Amino acid sequence: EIFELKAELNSDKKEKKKEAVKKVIASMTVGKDVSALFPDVVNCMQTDNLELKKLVYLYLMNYAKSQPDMAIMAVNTFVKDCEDPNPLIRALAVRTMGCIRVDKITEYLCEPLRKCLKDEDPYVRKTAAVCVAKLHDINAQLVEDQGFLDTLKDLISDSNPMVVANAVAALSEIAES
Amino acid sequence: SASAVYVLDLKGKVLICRNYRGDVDMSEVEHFMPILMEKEEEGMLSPILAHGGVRFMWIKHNNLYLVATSKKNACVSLVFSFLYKVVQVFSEYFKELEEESIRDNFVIIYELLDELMDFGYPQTTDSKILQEYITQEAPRPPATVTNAVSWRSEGIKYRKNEVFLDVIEAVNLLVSANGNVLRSEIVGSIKMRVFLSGMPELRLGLNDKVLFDNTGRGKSKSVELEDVKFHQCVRLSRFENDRTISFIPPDGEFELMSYRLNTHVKPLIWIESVIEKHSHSRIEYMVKAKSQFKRRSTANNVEIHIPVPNDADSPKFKTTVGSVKWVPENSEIVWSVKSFPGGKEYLMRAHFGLPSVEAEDKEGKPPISVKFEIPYFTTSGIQVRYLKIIEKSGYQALPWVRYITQNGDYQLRTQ
Amino acid sequence: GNIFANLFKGLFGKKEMRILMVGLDAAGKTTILYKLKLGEIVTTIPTIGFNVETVEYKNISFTVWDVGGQDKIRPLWRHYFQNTQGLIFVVDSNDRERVNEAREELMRMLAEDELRDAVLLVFANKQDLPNAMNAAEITDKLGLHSLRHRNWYIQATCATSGDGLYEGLDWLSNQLRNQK
Amino acid sequence: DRKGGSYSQAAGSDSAQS
Ligand SMILES: Nc1nc2c(ncn2[C@@H]2O[C@H](COP(=O)(O)OP(=O)(O)OP(=O)(O)O)[C@@H](O)[C@H]2O)c(=O)[nH]1
Ligand SMILES: [Mg+2]
Repeated sequence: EIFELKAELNSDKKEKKKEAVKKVIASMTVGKDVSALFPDVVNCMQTDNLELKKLVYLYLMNYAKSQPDMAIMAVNTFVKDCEDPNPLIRALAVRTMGCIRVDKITEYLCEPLRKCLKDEDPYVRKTAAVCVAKLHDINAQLVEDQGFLDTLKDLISDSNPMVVANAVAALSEIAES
Repeated sequence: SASAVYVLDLKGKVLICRNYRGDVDMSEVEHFMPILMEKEEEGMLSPILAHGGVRFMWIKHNNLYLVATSKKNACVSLVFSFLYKVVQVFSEYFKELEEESIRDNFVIIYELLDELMDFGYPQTTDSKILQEYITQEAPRPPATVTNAVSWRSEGIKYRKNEVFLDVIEAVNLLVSANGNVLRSEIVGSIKMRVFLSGMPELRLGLNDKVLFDNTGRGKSKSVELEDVKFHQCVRLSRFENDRTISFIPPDGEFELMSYRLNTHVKPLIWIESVIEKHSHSRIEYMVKAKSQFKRRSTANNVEIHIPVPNDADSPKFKTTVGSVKWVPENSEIVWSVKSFPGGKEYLMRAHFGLPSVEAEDKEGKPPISVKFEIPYFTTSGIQVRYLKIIEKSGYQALPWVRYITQNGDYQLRTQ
Repeated sequence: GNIFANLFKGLFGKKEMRILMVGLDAAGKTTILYKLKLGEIVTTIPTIGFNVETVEYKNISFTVWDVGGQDKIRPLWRHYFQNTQGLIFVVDSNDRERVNEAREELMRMLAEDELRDAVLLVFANKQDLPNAMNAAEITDKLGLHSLRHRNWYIQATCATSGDGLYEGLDWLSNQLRNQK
Repeated sequence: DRKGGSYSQAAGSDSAQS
């Protein structure tokens, strides 16, 4: 079971990797403590198919506080994914970076957040605005040091009304705390 | 300000959960079921629960309760709106809302939950727009979400340009047991199924009383809608300025406007019912229905629900027109009529037995509800005047609309 | 059983093979991988995590998994030891103080009972400064000849130029493949 | 045909109001 799943996930066949990811997602949703296999799924993370990348990101987010030490092997992957040409991939990476409740991981995510704050894609701008608020809620001092308040203020005075509304909501949430 | 959106089941098992902020532990869902059971068993059960410092505000779905945990002073209205949007999206994507699709459509369900809301703040709620970025069977997100028009995808092309409208009437009447009507409200519903090529900017025009008064024609039949709620595509500023209903219709069927005004006219159906219930011996149901509506209109599928005794058995019905059947599941006499011409008069004489032993507790008097549905009948008299379909390319639209009159909250209080 | 499909696949090339990319930080590992895959000297930030890529040459998919030289990432090299067939060691001849640390790390990684079939692959990186040693002084200092049951081969590759990469690839193919 | 009233074509605007 567990050994077979680990062997399937550590294989070079994408057809088996997708099935293993689906089984791991179902086990976690079915109520199975699958946090012990977090390091095994770490290697099978950089995948071209977006179907397995989303499941891996969701598992890491759900298995981030449980195994913060094993999450140190994803900063490079997040940095690499924060520059994908597809706006959806960048937005997903930004959302996953802010969702990871790791104290030693949010410190290194300031550079990708700063890069994506001025993203031309409105979805990327909204994702960066949400990630800034998430980081500020997780660490207000880190957000203040990164100087994201000035970027958030300029977001309201720009185009993309959805992005402007998202930035306004993030600023209100930050000021609320 | 929801902390974690989760989907429960009828047995207390969480079908799916999606944390949004992570400020609430995932183990608090276990106490939600005992708390709900205690509230229901004590009469204090409410959709907004509270597990100490964490509030569990959620609604009950067809098979599971969409409970969303929250800890801070989050907007309950925002949480309810997000839950309603999620339910609508699930209905649009999945034809059924049950546990059969929760355990079978998790691959797309998780992606939809992740994309819809981030950090407790939803960003996209259009099922049609969301279907172009998240599929269960991915390209870049469509520009409609990024653009201002997030409810009409550009580039839609069709062989023909036909738009079907539906002027659905809701006749709600609250008649007291004394015979007087207390709450008599009629809520209009302009539901249109727009199917055209491109992104036309519909210019809805009706014979509104306010519009007629402003134009100077406040002397003919004008609809006086007390409350008019336009859809997201309808521009609020245009309607507020000079009653200009200009909006881009969506691709599919959607509710554009929903009028809601009181009605001061006599009921379309007058029900005269009597209860000759003997003391544990027998019962009589002298129910007479008088149709006050126009004779040119026929009420298709008339269903006047008459609540009979719960313990009544061996009943006999002596009616005039229409099939009358007693359903033990509902414990009432279903006065089912297929076609009811306007001005018709149906008389019924019920007769059922009653056990000698009296019931342990009272059962109450459920109201008598009629299910009349007369199509091609506009009780409010509101008629569509024009529909300005304008397209940059230029095409000849063929709009269509139908008027349907039915019974809404048309309940009759029992004596 | 029938092996006709395997023979047909091997008639035009079937073996792919694997490879590893380990070494100290700022040792040309990321630049070397970029040159092998793309063919240009790409400047990249220090490898906080890891980089996985593949190289198609001689009908063999030479998959290279770059590993950073971070202190917190040094003990993470054991994760790549599972399902690993090759290993490439990148030395840092421009860091005299880091040479001892690199040698100690290589000795620690070479003292694993699970990593036994991985042949030695010493790459002389940063072969552009006059302070860089030859292909024998570094090997003599590291004692590559003292690795019993280990096939070690030292190759000097210039990060800016790229010379010697073809020779190293040919040597790796000859060590991995034992056919015509 | 269709239950609930046959669909009727709608106009373009108030032609009598210019
Ligand atoms: N100019 C120059 N620099 C070189 C050369 N060879 C190696 N370097 C240095 O080596 C570094 C290589 O770093 P990367 O290619 O990004 O990857 P890496 O070698 O694994 O370093 P880390 O990511 O920190 O582990 C560069 O930053 C260079 O400063 C070379 O031939 N010319
Ligand atoms: Mg590198």
